Amino acid sequence: GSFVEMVDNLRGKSGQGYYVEMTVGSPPQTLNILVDTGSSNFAVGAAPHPFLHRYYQRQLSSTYRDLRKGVYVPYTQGKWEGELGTDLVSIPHGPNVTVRANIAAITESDKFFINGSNWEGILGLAYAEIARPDDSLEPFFDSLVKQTHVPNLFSLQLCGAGFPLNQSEVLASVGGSMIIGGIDHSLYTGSLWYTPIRREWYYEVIIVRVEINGQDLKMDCKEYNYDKSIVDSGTTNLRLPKKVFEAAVKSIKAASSTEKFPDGFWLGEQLVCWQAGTTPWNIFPVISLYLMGEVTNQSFRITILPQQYLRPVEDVATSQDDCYKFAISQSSTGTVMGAVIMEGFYVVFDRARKRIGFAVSACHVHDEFRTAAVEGPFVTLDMEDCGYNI
Amino acid sequence: GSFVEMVDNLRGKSGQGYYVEMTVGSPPQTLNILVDTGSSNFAVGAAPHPFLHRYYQRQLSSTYRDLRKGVYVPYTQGKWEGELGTDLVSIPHGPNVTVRANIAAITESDKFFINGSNWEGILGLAYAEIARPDDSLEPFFDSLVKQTHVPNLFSLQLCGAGFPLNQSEVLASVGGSMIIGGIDHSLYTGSLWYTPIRREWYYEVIIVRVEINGQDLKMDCKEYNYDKSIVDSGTTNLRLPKKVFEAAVKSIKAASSTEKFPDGFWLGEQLVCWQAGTTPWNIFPVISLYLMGEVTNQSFRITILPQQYLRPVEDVATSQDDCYKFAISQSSTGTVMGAVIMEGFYVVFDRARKRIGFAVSACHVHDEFRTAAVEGPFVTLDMEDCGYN
Ligand SMILES: CCCN(CCC)C(=O)c1cc(C)cc(C(=O)N[C@@H](Cc2cc(F)cc(F)c2)[C@H](O)[C@H]2CN(S(=O)(=O)c3ccccc3)CCN2)c1
Ligand SMILES: CCCN(CCC)C(=O)c1cc(C)cc(C(=O)N[C@@H](Cc2cc(F)cc(F)c2)[C@H](O)[C@H]2CN(S(=O)(=O)c3ccccc3)CCN2)c1
Repeated sequence: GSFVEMVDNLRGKSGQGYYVEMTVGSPPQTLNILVDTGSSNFAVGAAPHPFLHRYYQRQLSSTYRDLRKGVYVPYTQGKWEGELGTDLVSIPHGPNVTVRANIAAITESDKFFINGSNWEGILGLAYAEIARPDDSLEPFFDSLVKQTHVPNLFSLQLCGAGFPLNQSEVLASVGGSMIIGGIDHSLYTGSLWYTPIRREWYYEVIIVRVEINGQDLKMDCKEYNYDKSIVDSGTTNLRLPKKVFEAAVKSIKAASSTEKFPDGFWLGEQLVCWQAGTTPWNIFPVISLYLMGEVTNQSFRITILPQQYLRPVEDVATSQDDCYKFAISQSSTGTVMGAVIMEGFYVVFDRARKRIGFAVSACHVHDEFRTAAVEGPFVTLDMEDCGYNI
Repeated sequence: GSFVEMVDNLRGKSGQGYYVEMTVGSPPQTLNILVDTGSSNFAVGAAPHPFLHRYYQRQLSSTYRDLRKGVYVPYTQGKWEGELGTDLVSIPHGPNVTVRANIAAITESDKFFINGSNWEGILGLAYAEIARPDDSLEPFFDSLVKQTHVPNLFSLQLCGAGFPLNQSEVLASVGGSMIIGGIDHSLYTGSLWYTPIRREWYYEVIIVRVEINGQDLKMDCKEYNYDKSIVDSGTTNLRLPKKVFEAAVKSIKAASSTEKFPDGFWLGEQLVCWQAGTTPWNIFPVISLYLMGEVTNQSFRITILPQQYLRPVEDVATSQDDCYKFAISQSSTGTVMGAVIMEGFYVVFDRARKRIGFAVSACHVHDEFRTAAVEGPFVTLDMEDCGYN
């Protein structure tokens, strides 16, 4: 590990998002910011809200600059509207630099902030193409790289605990690491395999094959990326295109058929519980996603365990049972490799070389019989045809 | 002799299938159903789908009965997942009867429904042996015959237009006729010749000889029926076993050599166009399929024209050119006499006498020089050897 100052600088969990501490303004105002590779706007609460115990106060910052322009950003989930401006920003547990970046001061929001999440803003790490209102609003990471000598690359190690974390616990627990400008070798085991970033807007990738316990889902690979596949820390679940979701669920059900679970479970709505320590991990299948490699006709795969796709939750009776929710759901906007998937790996967003790396995470949850994996190479043809075109 | 209430009750085209109107439930829910002699399950969309503008709503039918069982049916083309049940079914332009039949309520599907086809379900008319999940699930036609006095027989007259039919046109045009329980003499000319239904699962038949412009393809006749030969309205093209397909294409290319076409054409993937009205039908050969007759050592033949095996399609430029696709393709599951072949004839599915009849269709496309034909008899020996085991 060569970036000890940034190791363990994240907190949170898959269900409420992982955040990093930042400061904005002069004097610096400390705020917790959700790490989101699924959007491109840096925005912070700038007015009172029931779920916020603090927010950005522009009138108290001598370096605040008003851009005299409003902005409205609706996400799948919720939305917010705010006022654009710029100010000096820093990351206490990050590179030792300060940069002037665009900041959307959130004045109104609907279903955006999460009660008890402990974060007050969002850091969109994706590209300018999807920044609102348009690509002229330079994203934070672009500002960071342009104004400093920090390498154009960041890596994320999201650490799920493997069990429920109450309010106090989630506040004291280390949730992972965000290495700004590099790769810390202590955060993973095995080798790093890279898949190309198909296009620079979302961190889009191309999945070329899918297996459930080694069994090929056998769908036209184009289906896996319809209408796109992205790596998104700003989303809890692994979301899959309708048809892929239906096929996957059918296969996962078949593999775990020794136990019958209610429809609400597979819909990702209701939890299932087992007596403390008896979760039958072994009856659930591993899931392998093959991704396009950097070399022609070459692919590699990442394999996740049920310890990744079954999200730990507290029982409604807060009993001593171990409960979870099925963390895979359908999408109508392409595949979304959310936080529960990222929790099994150390993910390297290599913007400089337009590629994303994957390696088994040193903090992924597993059992004595199975482990997550990143293996290769495999001979795969016509992978370009797996990519979708509107 | 004539069934005016059923004449012209079909709509559609070879490329998207021919369908008949049906009603399910109480009160009646009208749906357009694909006529398919190549499968044995009656199934209808029962949940929203981008290609459907209507579907079966079980909660609105007082006569709906839940069988509490799912059913999964994968076809060559696509597939659907459904829930089994029964309900009262009728055919507005068919026999004046109501039947309680098995219905698979399609809840999920992959490449099954066709955008713009106008049908929302499928009517598998083949036998129980190939019904899913197993042969205990009585096919619609079996229920029909068992619950009513309708004769155990139906006949199909699929009418290809000979040219492309746009969206509005195909919706207003008469696609043909499905006569349930009888034979309408106005739908064909000449005599009806019958070939035996080898076995009751698919409507399986035995081809004993193949000719391209009179020239014998000269293959072991067992190759023509490997691993089976069926009459399937649920498939567009004439599909032939790999080895037969390769020999047939070579012969058809040789016969039409005065003009060269790209490989994509012979692969049935790309169209070929000619200035309006100039399609060189005459350079293309007729295709004759000899079928086993009902009399020992006797056979008859049905002759198809390029007007049948070249499927009319609209040019990408919507120009005034007359374009087509080669409607003959390779198969790995035996010969499939699809819609384009059926369009040249009136086909009688005589279940009661376990045989299929063919007669020149009153609506087949042709030109002033050639016509489709059904002629016989011919002396053919060891025809049983042509069947695959
Ligand atoms: C239920 C509470 C939220 N959580 C748990 C905590 C993480 C989810 O699991 C969850 C679930 C669903 C169905 C959607 C989202 C979502 O929208 N995430 C966005 C970030 C986010 C996090 C949050 F905490 C609350 C929010 F309001 C939003 C992410 O940037 C998407 C957004 N889109 S875009 O097309 O809208 C889009 C928006 C803006 C620009 C470009 C595209 C693309 C993929 N990247 C999040
Ligand atoms: C490209 C769109 C479809 N069209 C144009 C519209 C007609 C085709 O030209 C076409 C092309 C090919 C290569 C196959 C089929 C096909 O599977 N047809 C089945 C009906 C069908 C129609 C449709 F509209 C969409 C579909 F999903 C399916 C038919 O029941 C077969 C099925 N099999 S079985 O072995 O699977 C089989 C299935 C079930 C039980 C037993 C065997 C045997 C021969 N009878 C259709």
